Amino acid sequence: IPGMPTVIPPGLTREQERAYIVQLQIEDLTRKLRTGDLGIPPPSPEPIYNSEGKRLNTREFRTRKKLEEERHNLITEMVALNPDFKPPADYKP
Repeated sequence: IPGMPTVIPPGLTREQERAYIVQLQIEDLTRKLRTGDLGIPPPSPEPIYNSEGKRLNTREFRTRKKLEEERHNLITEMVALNPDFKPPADYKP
């Protein structure tokens, strides 16, 4: 079983159709940042530390940094796609 598909609702225009999927991904990236331990497994670069020997780059750190980046780019894409869309307060164009 390949898994559950993502379904774009019918009757939408082409623009609204790209908007839907981008908006659905934004909500999805936000949900991951707001919930769950991202330290969990989904590759491993050289470790990096502060002055106390505490590791700075972990799965949890790199992943979160990565999702935050992706969410930011998506929000940027949405703005180009939807002039009437207003980015969240935390957004910084």
